[PDB]
Amino acid sequence: KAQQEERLEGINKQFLDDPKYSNDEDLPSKLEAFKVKYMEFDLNGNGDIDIMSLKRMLEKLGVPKTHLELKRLIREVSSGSEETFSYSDFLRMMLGKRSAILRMILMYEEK
Ligand SMILES: [Ca+2]
Repeated sequence: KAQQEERLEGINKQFLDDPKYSNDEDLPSKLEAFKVKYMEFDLNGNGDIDIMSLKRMLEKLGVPKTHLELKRLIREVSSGSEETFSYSDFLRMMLGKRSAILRMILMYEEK
């Protein structure tokens, strides 16, 4: 919805002021594209990907992980609980070295 998107945009703006990313000339464009994609996931009423949803996706992609294993994984990359993969967690994971820009083709789907 519109509110869900403004929230993510709010987080993007948050990231557009964070120094650890000011050095990326594509950050603005990346954030818009990651926002769109994130909007496609099965999110909870709080706008996050809960661990159960994450487990389902990883199993469907052929890379199964146990509940505990994902908690342990999420805990190390998240700023929130080990039971949620938030949009910001999503961003921190995806962003970084401009060479990581190539990873974005994983989202590409021909129309
Ligand atoms: Ca979390």
